[PDB]
Order: sequence, then structure tokens, then C-alpha cells
Amino acid sequence: PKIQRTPKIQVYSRHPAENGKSNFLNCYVSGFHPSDIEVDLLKNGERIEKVEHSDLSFSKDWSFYLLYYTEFTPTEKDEYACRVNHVTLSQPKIVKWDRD
Amino acid sequence: FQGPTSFHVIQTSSFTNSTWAQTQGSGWLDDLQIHGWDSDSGTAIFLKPWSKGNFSDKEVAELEEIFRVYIFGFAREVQDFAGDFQMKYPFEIQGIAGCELHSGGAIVSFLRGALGGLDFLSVKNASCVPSPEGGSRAQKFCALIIQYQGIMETVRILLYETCPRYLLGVLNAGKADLQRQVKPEAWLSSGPSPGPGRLQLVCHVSGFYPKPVWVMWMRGEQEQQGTQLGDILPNANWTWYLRATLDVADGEAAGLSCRVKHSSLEGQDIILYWRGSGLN
Ligand SMILES: *[C@@H]1O[C@H](CO[C@@H]2O[C@@H](C)[C@@H](O)[C@@H](O)[C@@H]2O)[C@@H](O[C@@H]2O[C@H](CO)[C@@H](O[C@@H]3O[C@H](CO[C@H]4O[C@H](CO)[C@@H](O)[C@H](O)[C@@H]4O)[C@@H](O)[C@H](O[C@H]4O[C@H](CO)[C@@H](O)[C@H](O)[C@@H]4O)[C@@H]3O)[C@H](O)[C@H]2NC(C)=O)[C@H](O[C@@H]2O[C@@H](C)[C@@H](O)[C@@H](O)[C@@H]2O)[C@H]1NC(C)=O
Ligand SMILES: CC/C=C\C/C=C\CCCCCCCC/C=C\C/C=C\C/C=C\CCCCCCC(=O)O[C@H](COC(=O)CCCCCCCCCCC)COP(=O)(O)OCC[N+](C)(C)C
Ligand SMILES: *[C@@H]1O[C@H](CO[C@@H]2O[C@@H](C)[C@@H](O)[C@@H](O)[C@@H]2O)[C@@H](O[C@@H]2O[C@H](CO)[C@@H](O[C@@H]3O[C@H](CO)[C@@H](O)[C@H](O)[C@@H]3O)[C@H](O)[C@H]2NC(C)=O)[C@H](O[C@@H]2O[C@@H](C)[C@@H](O)[C@@H](O)[C@@H]2O)[C@H]1NC(C)=O
Ligand SMILES: CCCC/C=C/CCCCCCCCCC(=O)O
Ligand code: NA
Repeated sequence: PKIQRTPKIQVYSRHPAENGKSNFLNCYVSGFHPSDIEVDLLKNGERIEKVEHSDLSFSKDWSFYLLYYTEFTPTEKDEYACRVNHVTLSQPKIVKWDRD
Repeated sequence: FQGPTSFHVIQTSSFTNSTWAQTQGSGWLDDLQIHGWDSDSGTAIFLKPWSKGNFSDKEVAELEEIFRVYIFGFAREVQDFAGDFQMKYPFEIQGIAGCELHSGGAIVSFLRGALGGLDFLSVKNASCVPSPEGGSRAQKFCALIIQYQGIMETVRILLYETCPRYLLGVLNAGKADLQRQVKPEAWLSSGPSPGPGRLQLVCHVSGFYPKPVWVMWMRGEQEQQGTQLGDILPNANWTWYLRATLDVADGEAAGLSCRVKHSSLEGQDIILYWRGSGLN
């Protein structure tokens, strides 16, 4: 009941990215402890407003995990990311979506 | 039969200080959520139309009451004994309890508790069992909880009598969703690898239900044993995403393919072929 666990952040699209075609952007945040956490999805560095997330759950090793997601249409130049803050993080950690 | 085989409830109780604690909870079939717990009301949220299984509204309400009373009493009791148990705030307690249907039809029940993200106790043969990670604090806790009238008998009934009939009733009630077959989509990509003259090929598989899946890099009929599977990750609305990767020398990537087998494909495996010189 002493050591904290930093969250693992994985960012992936539901379908293979095709510019101009509607898609879903997922952020799976896992492996962390304690459960207190803040997660945003970003478009071009700005907080996406319409984002859904799962109720809290945890894995067999008691580590918490959450799924955040939003509809998005990928384009050539737009950048998307998952921003996470947790007690183990000095500042929010930003993980960019990389289709390849 | 396919789809989930277990039901369980989970609890996360976060103790900020001597006066403030909050609890989150939910109910699950494997990793598919079917109940939420609404702390606004002290009642359950039924996430699917079949989420009550074959239980009557009265029995469902009785169980909501048990959980409501438990959630409230648990925090109070833990705060009352945090002094005697040498607890330092903040701390977080987790619990999981439920039952699972095995091959051959037996249903096995379980209850596990954690403190600080480490195992603390379990229930076995309807007794409180301290886990070694819980130390003497866990032993004190089990010795305490048996002194509370009715708790262990209620836990025994819930685990060994109520949960098995609920599991069977809800697996049947939800079968249209729980045993549905959803075909995955698959695509290939590639990327660098730190090896001289080596690259990493990636086979992506997404949107498949149920969760069991088989993905392998192939050369003709030869399964490439160097295939590495990633984490199986969730999509929203009960499907998953999995990548299979293969580290290969530059001039040896030609001839590779990715083969996907899944219960939904009714024998027609997906085969993707890796083509060279940026031919997608
Ligand atoms: C919700 O569903 C549960 C599962 O129902 C079955 O599966 C679903 C998917 C549907 O297909 C249903 O149509 C189907 O019933 C219900 O639980 C089950 O209830 C039945 C009774 O209806 C019960 O069968 C009895 O079993 C005992 C033997 O049980 C012991 O031994 C077995 C191994 O052999 C062991 O597994 C058990 O744990 C026990 O140790 C048997 O003696 C009974 O025989 C008597 O009755 C039958 C007629 O039913 C008669 O032919 C005989 O001659 C004799 O008189 C009978 O076969 C199942 O064991 C039970 N399953 C489980 C896992 O508990 C559930 O029903 C409710 O709970 C039951 C425990 C029982 O109290 C019922 O009366 C209740 O209505 C149902 N509803 C709720 C609210 O949970
Ligand atoms: C966690 C749940 C969260 C969310 C659930 C989410 C969704 C649920 C949806 C419900 C609908 C679906 C139904 C499916 C459920 C079927 C099976 C459940 C499976 C497993 C459950 C097994 C154990 C659960 C663990 C809970 C143990 C509680 C036992 C107990 O009895 O406790 C309180 C009394 O609260 C106390 O004071 C407790 C204080 C002591 C604390 C220590 C206890 C630690 C237990 C560890 C065991 C070693 C009960 O109250 P009752 O008297 O029974 O009735 C109240 C008195 N009435 C009548 C006057 C009001
Ligand atoms: C134990 O923690 C409680 C919760 O504190 C809050 O939550 C935690 C998770 C953390 O984020 C903290 O940073 C938060 O403060 C304490 O209760 C809170 O106490 C503060 C004051 O210290 C109070 O803030 C006020 O809120 C009112 C409007 O509600 C506002 O007008 C004020 O300007 C001020 O912001 C919170 O409302 C209160 N939260 C509750 C009660 O849920 C608690 O403090 C104890 O309770 C309060 C009511 C006061 O009597 C305090 O003097 C008292 O100590 C903490 N208890 C201890 C023993 O540390
Ligand atoms: C959904 C039901 C799962 C059952 C959960 C049990 C929780 C075990 C943690 C036991 C408490 C750990 C510290 C004790 C503090 C105290 O009492 O002083
Ligand atoms: Na979750």
C-alpha cells in the first residue's frame, strides 16, 4: 500500500485512418495507482469537449484502467493526442496519435 | 458456448482523511460492463435491457439495498478502525467478488480485497483469509470481521448461492449480445526497427467480438514464431483491437502475410499479403 504506478497511455483509432472519413479515436489509460486521474483528448493541442469515458475498473494486479474516446475525422495535417495527469506525473503527459 | 463466463462486482473506496471517503462500484461479465453504481442515489444503473438477468425486481432491489448499506457501513467502519489499524491517509481499498462457470459446468466463486494496490485478503470456503502482502494488519482485519453479526453469512450466501443463479440467468438473458459474432477488420503497416537493415511489420486487427482471436505472421503455411502480440485493447461498444508485429530483415520481408482466424469468419480466414517497395 505504498508504491504508486504511473499510467500507460495508448492512443489508437478504431478503423484504419483515411483522411476525410469519420473514425473513432481511443485512449486507453492503464496500469496506474492510485485511481485519481485526469484525462483529455486533444485536437491540435485544444481540449476536445465531446469525449466519453468508461467507468473505473482495474486489472488482475489491482492496476486501474480507463477508456476515453471521441468521434473524429482524421485529416492530413490535424494532430490528435491524449493528455493525462496523475500524482506520478510532474506535468500532464501528452501522447500523440500516430497512425503509422 | 462463447462470450463471457463470469460475473463480478468491483469496489474502489478512496479514503482522503478521517472524515472523507468515496466509493465507486460496477458489475461486469468478464470485461464487459453491465451494471454501474450511482453514488448520487445509492442504486444500480442497468446498462443493458437484460442486465437484471432472471431476477425479480424485488430481489434486485434487496441486493441494491445490501450493497447500499455495505458501501455506507464499510467506509464508516474503516474510518473507525483506522487508528487501531495504524492507517496513514490517503489510502485506497479495492474489492472484487463474483463467480465463474467452468468447463464441465461447475461454478466457482471468489472474493478478493486489496489495500494500497496489493492483495490484502480473500474469502475461501466462506472464511476470511489474510493474504501475506496484507501482513499483520490483514490478520487483525479477518479476526475483526468475523465478530460482526451476519456479515460472513451474508457473504457466503451471495457468493455461493446467489451469484451462481444470477450468472446463469444473466448469461441466458443477454445471449443475443453476449454470443453475437462481429467480424474484425485487418490492415498492415510498417515502421522502423533499431536493427541495421531490419524493419517492423504490423498486422492490425480491430472490431472483433468475442475476444478470443488468432493472429499470426506467415510465410505460406509456415507460422512465423517471431510474431509478437501486443496488448488486446478495448474499443467502445464491446469489440477489441490487437496488433501482431514481426521484426524482419529488409530483404526478407517479401513473402510475408498476416493470417487472422476468428469465430465470426466461419472458416474464411483473413489473409493480408505484405508487398515490397512501398506497394502498400
Ligand atoms: C434463474 O436461473 C437459474 C438457472 O436456471 C436454469 O438456467 C437458465 C439459463 C434457464 O434455462 C432456466 O430455465 C433454468 O432453470 C435458476 O436456478 C436453478 O433453479 C433450478 C430450479 O428451477 C434448480 O434446479 C434444482 O436443482 C436441485 C439440485 O441442486 C443441487 O444439486 C445440483 C447438482 O445436481 C447443484 O448444482 C446445486 O447447486 C444443488 O447443490 C434439484 O434437487 C431440483 O430438483 C427438484 O425440482 C425439479 C424441478 O425443478 C424436479 O424435477 C425434481 O424432481 C426435484 O423436485 C432442481 O432440479 C437449479 O439447481 C438452479 N441452479 C442454480 C445454479 O442454482 C433460478 O431459480 C431460482 O433459484 C434456484 C436455486 C431455486 O431456488 C429455484 O426454485 C429458484 O426459482 C432462476 N431464478 C432466480 C430468481 O435465480
Ligand atoms: C461492492 C458492490 C458495489 C457495486 C455493485 C454494482 C452493481 C450491483 C447491481 C445489483 C443487481 C445485480 C445483482 C447481482 C448480484 C449477485 C451476486 C453478487 C456476487 C457477489 C457478492 C458477494 C459479496 C459482496 C460483498 C458485500 C458484502 C456485504 C455483506 C453484508 O452483510 O454487509 C452489509 C452490511 O453493511 C455493513 O455494515 C458492512 C460493514 C463491515 C465492512 C466489512 C465487510 C467486508 C466484507 C469482506 C468479507 C470478508 C449488508 O447489509 P445486510 O445486513 O445484509 O442488509 C441491510 C440491512 N437492512 C436489511 C436493514 C437494510
Ligand atoms: C478531509 O477532506 C475533506 C475534503 O477535502 C476536499 O477533498 C479532498 C479530496 C481534497 O481535494 C481536498 O483538497 C479538498 O479540500 C475536507 O472537507 C472539505 O473542507 C474544505 C475546507 O478545508 C471545504 O472547502 C470549503 O468549501 C466551501 C463550500 O463547500 C467554500 O465556501 C469554502 O471557501 C471552502 O472552499 C470543503 O467544502 C470540504 N468538503 C467536504 C466537506 O466535502 C475535510 O475538512 C473538514 O470538513 C469541513 C466541512 C470543515 O469543517 C473542515 O474544517 C474540516 O476539517 C477534511 N478533514 C480533515 C480532518 O482534514
Ligand atoms: C465487492 C466486495 C469485495 C470485498 C472487499 C473487501 C475489502 C477488503 C479490504 C480490507 C480492508 C483493508 C484495511 C482495513 C482497515 C480497517 O478496517 O481498519
Ligand atoms: Na474502465
